[PDB]
Amino acid sequence: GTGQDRVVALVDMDCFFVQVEQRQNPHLRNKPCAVVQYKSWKGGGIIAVSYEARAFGVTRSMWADDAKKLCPDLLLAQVRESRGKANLTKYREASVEVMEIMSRFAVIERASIDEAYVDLTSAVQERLQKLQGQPISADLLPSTYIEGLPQGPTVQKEGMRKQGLFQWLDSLQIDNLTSPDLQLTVGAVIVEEMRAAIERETGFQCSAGISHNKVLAKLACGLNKPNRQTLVSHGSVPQLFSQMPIRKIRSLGGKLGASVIEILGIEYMGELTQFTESQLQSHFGEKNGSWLYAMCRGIEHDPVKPRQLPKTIGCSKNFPGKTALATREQVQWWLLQLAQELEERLTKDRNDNDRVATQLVVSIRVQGDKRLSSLRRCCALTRYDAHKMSHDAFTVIKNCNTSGIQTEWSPPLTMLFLCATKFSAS
DNA sequence: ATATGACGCT
DNA sequence: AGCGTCAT
Ligand SMILES: Nc1ccn([C@H]2C[C@H](O)[C@@H](COP(=O)(O)NP(=O)(O)OP(=O)(O)O)O2)c(=O)n1
Ligand SMILES: [Mg+2]
Ligand SMILES: [Mg+2]
Ligand code: NA
Ligand code: NA
Repeated sequence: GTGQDRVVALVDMDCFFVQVEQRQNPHLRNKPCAVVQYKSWKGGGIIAVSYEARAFGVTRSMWADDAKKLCPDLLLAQVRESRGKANLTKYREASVEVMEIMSRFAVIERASIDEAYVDLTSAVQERLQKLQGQPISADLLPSTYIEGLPQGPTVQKEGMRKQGLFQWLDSLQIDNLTSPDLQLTVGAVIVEEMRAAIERETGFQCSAGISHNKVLAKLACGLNKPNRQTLVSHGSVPQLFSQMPIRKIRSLGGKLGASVIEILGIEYMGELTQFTESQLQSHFGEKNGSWLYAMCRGIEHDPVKPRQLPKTIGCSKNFPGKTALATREQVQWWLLQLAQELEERLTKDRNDNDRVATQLVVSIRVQGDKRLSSLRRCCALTRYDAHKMSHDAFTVIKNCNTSGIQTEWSPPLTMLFLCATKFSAS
């Protein structure tokens, strides 16, 4: 097919953790500010950056002391620390605020703490029927960009936006209820309403992409951040993809996308069209090969999954450098700190969402291993009891200690991770 | 010494 | 089941 069957939107909050802190603390609003984790080592690690601070070159992962060199007036909000660890509860609860608003408009797939996909196909059909072929006024799309427009025969971005939108709407054929471009346009009208409700009811601004599938919706979202939304039509794909680096497409940002560029000797998504589906399958596998063949034409069939809640609840802490855990008592104490946070999050989850986790995953990283995880083990999660969860976690990992002195722990542990999974309705 | 969470591979 | 990949 032509991959125009659905209307799919991705809504992503703008500098989300910063907005959460700026709502709470109005003295941070409209200023270069960032959210920082910990403090002692180089001022802490930055994990979110306001757009005023991005202009100075402040970025994620940057040390706060280094960010202050680029932006001396940078304001910092620190992530909460509980039981010796970062605690992200404030941001999870703000995320729930947003997701429950989005859910009023259509079923959502929670894709991260700050973004969800929406399938608007049904909602579009209903608005199209409630409207009666009445044209769509530009006033209904006050923050929408039409990628690829304006085009053809002034110098301010808002003026450009309106010129593109006018061109788009002037060419739209509303007599055809099945026109994909009309469907996208109605989808964008709905997303305007959804974004307005989010801002009114939470104070948070967001951006969105509207297209026919997840990949295009995600790409569109980022094209005019912040506080704007972008419609990427099927027709816009050839020009858009002709200069689009492969690594910008969701799932091609790692080794697979590197192999595509390396093996095929290309750089842009549109260059993939010159290969047969079998060719791509030969290099990258049947699944990936078929996916790439469709995707480079703007076609992708990954459905918006109805999932509003995370399906796992985890707690993790790294122990870098000299802080690596080297004694049994140290491992036990931190496993308990993690287990205690997990217990309170699990208890809250059960009351909120009428479900219980049944499996506990335990993962550690050993000193020197660059892998995210060095070993993973599981056991039953029978009761929401921190001491039992930490005791069981130690049982399943205690043989990894290659030390003739049992009071010590070698090799030193550089990460502990506890994750509750396999939820069942309760 | 750049805390999570979903899904793929075997 | 346990590890690998990619994401935010
Ligand atoms: N690698 C990352 C990316 C994001 N996050 C957190 C902080 C972000 O505010 C929040 C949302 O991630 P994000 O959407 O990728 N970036 P953010 O919303 O901060 O700025 P935008 O570029 O979306 O406007 O997740 C993180 O902790 N580690
Ligand atoms: Mg965001
Ligand atoms: Mg995001
Ligand atoms: Na509830
Ligand atoms: Na990402």
